[PDB]
Amino acid sequence: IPVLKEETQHATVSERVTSRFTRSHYRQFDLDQAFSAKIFDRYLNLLDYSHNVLLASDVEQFAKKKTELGDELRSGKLDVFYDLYNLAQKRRFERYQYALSVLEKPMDFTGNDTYNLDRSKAPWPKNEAELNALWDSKVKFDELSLKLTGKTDKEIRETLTRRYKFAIRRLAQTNSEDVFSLAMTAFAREIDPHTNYLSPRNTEQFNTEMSLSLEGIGAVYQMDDDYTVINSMVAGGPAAKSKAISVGDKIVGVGQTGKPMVDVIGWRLDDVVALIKGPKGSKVRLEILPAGKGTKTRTVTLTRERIRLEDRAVKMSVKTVGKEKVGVLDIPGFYVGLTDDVKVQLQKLEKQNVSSVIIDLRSNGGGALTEAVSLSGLFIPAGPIVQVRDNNGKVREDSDTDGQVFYKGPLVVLVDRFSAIASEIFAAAMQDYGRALVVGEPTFGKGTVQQYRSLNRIYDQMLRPEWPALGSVQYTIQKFYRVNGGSTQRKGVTPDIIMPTGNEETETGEKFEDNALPWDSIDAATYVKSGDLTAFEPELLKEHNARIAKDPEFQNIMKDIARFNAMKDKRNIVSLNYAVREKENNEDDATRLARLNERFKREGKPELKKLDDLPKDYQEPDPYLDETVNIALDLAKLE
Repeated sequence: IPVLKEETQHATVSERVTSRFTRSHYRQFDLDQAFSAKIFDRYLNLLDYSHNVLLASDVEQFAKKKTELGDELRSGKLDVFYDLYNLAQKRRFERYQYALSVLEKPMDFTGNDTYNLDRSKAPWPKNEAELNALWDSKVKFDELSLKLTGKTDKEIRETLTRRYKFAIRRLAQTNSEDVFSLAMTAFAREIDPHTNYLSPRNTEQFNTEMSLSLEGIGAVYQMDDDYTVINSMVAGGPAAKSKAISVGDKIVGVGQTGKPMVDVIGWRLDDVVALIKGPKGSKVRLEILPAGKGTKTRTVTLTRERIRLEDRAVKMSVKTVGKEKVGVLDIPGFYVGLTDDVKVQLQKLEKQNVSSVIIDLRSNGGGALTEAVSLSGLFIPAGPIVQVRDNNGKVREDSDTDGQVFYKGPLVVLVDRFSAIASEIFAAAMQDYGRALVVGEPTFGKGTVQQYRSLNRIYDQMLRPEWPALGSVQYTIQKFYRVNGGSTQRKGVTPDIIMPTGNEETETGEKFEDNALPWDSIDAATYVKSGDLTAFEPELLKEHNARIAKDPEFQNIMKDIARFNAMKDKRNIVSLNYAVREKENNEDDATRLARLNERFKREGKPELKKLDDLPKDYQEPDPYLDETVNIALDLAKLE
């Protein structure tokens, strides 16, 4: 395999990269030895997430000088990363040699053995034997996954073999930029988890340009390990519009109209992503493992489009209970024109004489801070909305100037785990003004913005035919603050009323993220509260808690939360006993089929004969919305 080598331009990029982070990142940090040490470890974990490749012998050879990397990045002298990447690429190959062998060996799932899915805290293997034991276990796990999939012994040995060959092929497919990226990745993600190095565009982009404006599914992908994951969906992109794939789901397989389905376990991110993308109005076939460690996969077929703005658009509806009326705005995202679209929706809402109005920001990871401000100000007359703090410690206060409220009546803002930024600042501000009730779950808590700078400076193509282009940096320039003076960072907005889901722990939120910047305050801005809704909390809670206690969906929701607690201590570990696993799957299905048919009883639908039979258009009801409509009407009555 051609040995990977830093390219000439890399030197300067490193210098330029290090400049910007060191000096201009929101976070005032010391790129000292200690900092360097942590990077080193972070890089190691990139090379070998699973700590089942590198030999402990190898590790210390590089580890003894982990404090050098500060100066190394500054002087653009990066061979330490490259030598260690070239190692651990060598060793990765040793693994695949072994693993192919073990496929041949006959295998039985009769024994009571187990598999741990998190070796991130594990010991670095000490010797050949230990490697072979760990790799034996990986192969056994893969064979079983496919047996439970429903593949035959033969095709299991064939399909695993294919994957491992591609891993070897890939090993040689990678290149200098791939290494360098990864070095930057180690540096970037040690300042905070939203700082990034974005590699330049290659030939492949050029063909995108000869190709159309513009070709994707509006999901933002990254990678932990062998497995690709979704962090973000773009509002009104087909991913989001399908409502099938979600945040956190792992992608395992992609396909086209003619061709059979293609395994993407253990890839380079670029390669998985490339396979997805297609000419507009195309289709693509997608295969996902929901959440984590479900061990069951579903298929999602994406009508490839390019974002229709009416998919992007605010959607208005009017719910009714008895004779009472509740305007509902689903606002997908904080799009330009939101506040104007909203003003027009308020027009229809006054025709219909609604007694209260829900703003539904659920799974709305933001958009324009501009629009967030405008909207806040439709419900408060004039006043500050948000405090913006920059990479100089300077504070800007963004405010509404209308001395007008376009809608005066009660207001609920409904938020969840995945509500973010503009949603959070609007939700925060509605709380701080005591102008609305918040309902749902703790919000994501992303309280910072980033920006891109190009690494290209104007003189590069007068003084070079280096035209390899340089990449960009993306990094924290601002932290957002409430008008109460708390940041939304890590805590987000905590609703007045927590729906059942929000009373537990979770995998997700800015707070659970690797090295997220900590919560803090600044001094409260000066505002004119629009009312006080603390009087109303106990009767609101009392009736809310009562209603959902008698409610089938909330009852079911509770059990699945209770069950989650009861069994979640045993998540990391899976049985390698085939029949246990098949029984786990079978017990799932029974639970599921019973729960759906129960629903259909109450909905007056004909009951399901099998779970096999669920139509692939099938949508869940919305317990939270229904209940929030109720809370909204209570609130209207209370005033």
